[PDB]
Amino acid sequence: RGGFAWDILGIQNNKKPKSGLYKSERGNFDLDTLNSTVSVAPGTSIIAFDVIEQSMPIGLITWIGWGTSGITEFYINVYRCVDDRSDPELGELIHQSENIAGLLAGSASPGANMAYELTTPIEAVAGDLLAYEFIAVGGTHTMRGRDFNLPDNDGAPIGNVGATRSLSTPSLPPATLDKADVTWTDNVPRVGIAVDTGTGSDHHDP
Amino acid sequence: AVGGVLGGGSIEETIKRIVDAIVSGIVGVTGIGAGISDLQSLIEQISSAAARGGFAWDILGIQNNKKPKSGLYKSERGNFDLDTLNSTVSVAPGTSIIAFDVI
Amino acid sequence: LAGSASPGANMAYELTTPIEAVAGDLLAYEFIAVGGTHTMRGRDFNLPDND
Amino acid sequence: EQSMPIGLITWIGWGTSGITEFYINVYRCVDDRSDPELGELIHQSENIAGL
Repeated sequence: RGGFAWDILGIQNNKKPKSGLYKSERGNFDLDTLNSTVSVAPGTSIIAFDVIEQSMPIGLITWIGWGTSGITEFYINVYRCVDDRSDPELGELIHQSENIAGLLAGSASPGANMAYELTTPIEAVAGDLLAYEFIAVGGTHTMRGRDFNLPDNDGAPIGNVGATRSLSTPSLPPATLDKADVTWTDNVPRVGIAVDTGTGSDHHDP
Repeated sequence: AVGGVLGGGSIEETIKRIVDAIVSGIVGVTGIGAGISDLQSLIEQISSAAARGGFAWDILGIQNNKKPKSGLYKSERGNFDLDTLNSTVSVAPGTSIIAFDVI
Repeated sequence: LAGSASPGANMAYELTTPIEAVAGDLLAYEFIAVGGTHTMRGRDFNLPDND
Repeated sequence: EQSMPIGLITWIGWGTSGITEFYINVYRCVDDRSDPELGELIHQSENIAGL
């Protein structure tokens, strides 16, 4: 019975369509709460926090958006956060993308589904607070999101449901980010994460 | 020639009964003709499944893996998610208000 | 309680001793006040009563 | 999300004129896109019009 209990905890392909149409896609939030939009204007970047509920190899990041014009050197960055408010660091870098500017689509309010396969997966454990960063140069891209009207928090590990950085150097993300060099924010993009494009990749021990 | 123990007529019957009983508890069907190689093999399979039951219980004991959309504190849960908030209700004199939740 | 009337402030209450909630338990949280009208963020559902 | 015996199906709705029959059907879907098939019929209801 313990062996079967451990196998049920290893099902990755049991996530509801409201969270992402792929079998294994999680959201930072679900598609059913979408309300309005956020935009990636050069010299600023939008940061979305999430907590990994179940350990997984993250292999496919996804979002809904529009604005496949003016862009060169679009980048995704991922970093792993400090568990405590009081610490002067916010988090340590885990992933840099290559330039993904060619992957982008969409020209109207319904947007387009778009995706990024990590050329090697990232191992995230249960309870891990990740931060997803979106960066672009030339024009501005747009992402479906939530007008997430909330008060800033003075005690919890993260000050508000996302953040934004006034970044100077889009070609080079810091190895580390501080509590000080980032600003807490309400309007956040939906960020999706999946194991891979297809059914399978549930672990089943021999 | 040596008299047995625990029901065995001989020490050969005693040891065979002990080994056959352990293997019959692991495999579930009562049987005979087990060896000490079965004893090691089948105890290694239980030990592995039991250790995985321990790891399963550890995962079910994580309190600290709730998304910030449910509350910014790493343990917070709540009766609704923050991304479905709309409008308000007022706690006011003479009429208290009740929120239900399931744990 | 939070010293503003803007659209939100974060309020918190540590129990002097925890309460032992159990899986599948159904709990009710009641809120009471005197001398004013505390406004809580919530949801209006437009939901019918179930019998 | 979790294995269960499905036993009761719910909705919130309105409409009670003209309708001579209502049917709910349940299908088990193929776990892939690129094959020709959507899914296999699990369940056909009796006429649900009384509900």
